[PDB]
Amino acid sequence: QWTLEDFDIGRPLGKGKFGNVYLARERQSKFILALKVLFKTQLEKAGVEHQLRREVEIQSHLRHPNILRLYGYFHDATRVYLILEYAPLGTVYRELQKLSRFDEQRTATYITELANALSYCHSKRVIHRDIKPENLLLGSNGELKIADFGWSTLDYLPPEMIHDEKVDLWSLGVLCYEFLVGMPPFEAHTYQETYRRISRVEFTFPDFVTEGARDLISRLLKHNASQRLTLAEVLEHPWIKANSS
Ligand SMILES: CCCCNC(=O)c1cccc(NC(=O)CCCCCNc2ncnc3[nH]cnc23)c1
Repeated sequence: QWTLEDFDIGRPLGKGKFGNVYLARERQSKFILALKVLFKTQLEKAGVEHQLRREVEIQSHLRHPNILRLYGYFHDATRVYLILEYAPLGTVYRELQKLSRFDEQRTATYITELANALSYCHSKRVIHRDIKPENLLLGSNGELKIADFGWSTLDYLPPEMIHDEKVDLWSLGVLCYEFLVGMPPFEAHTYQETYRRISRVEFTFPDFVTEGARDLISRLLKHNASQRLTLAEVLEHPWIKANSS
């Protein structure tokens, strides 16, 4: 039975779609966490109030080092509060912008962590949609954490979304490419060109992308969703094996 006065509120972490997220301390435990505040009126205007309840119910049963932990949740009358794990090292997107690109070791390790988290949920009959780098947070140990509401931008959508269990495989291909190159593979100057690139699966590798990486990405980025390299096969990939930590 959590209440708002059980928490001391610190700095805002960022503005979002339905509200704000803050650094916070639970008063009894002195534990550092993130409190996500979502306004009910905005959820009602979008018509996602029931969707959020079902989402939060799923996440409350998910316990994996590479999925952001939901410790609990509560409401008052106008706001919905989510008690979330705090990630001290920020987003993977920000890390990518700072370095411009990741090396093979970091890329393979992130993909392994993603595949592990998605495989864990698969055994619990839980599926994920598209994955964005801004929704991947980094813990103190340098481990990636999936932090979104996709448990059940055009640049990250598969051809079928422009769909069921195989969306996340396309996402892994896009992310692996972006981690190594610094930009998503279907990046274009217009919406129409970006749409065409995705639908026709038209992407190219710069010269610095190694053959092992190219093989992994090409097996992932297929129009035929059922023929995409699966989570088990990704973890078993020669390039992943050789480069993951
Ligand atoms: C899909 C729609 C629902 C909602 N999400 C939101 O409305 C929403 C509300 C507030 C913020 C955001 N996201 C953002 O503003 C993304 C920017 C990143 C902020 C840093 N966030 C965190 N840094 C470290 N540890 C954490 N644990 C949980 N979050 C964090 C999103």
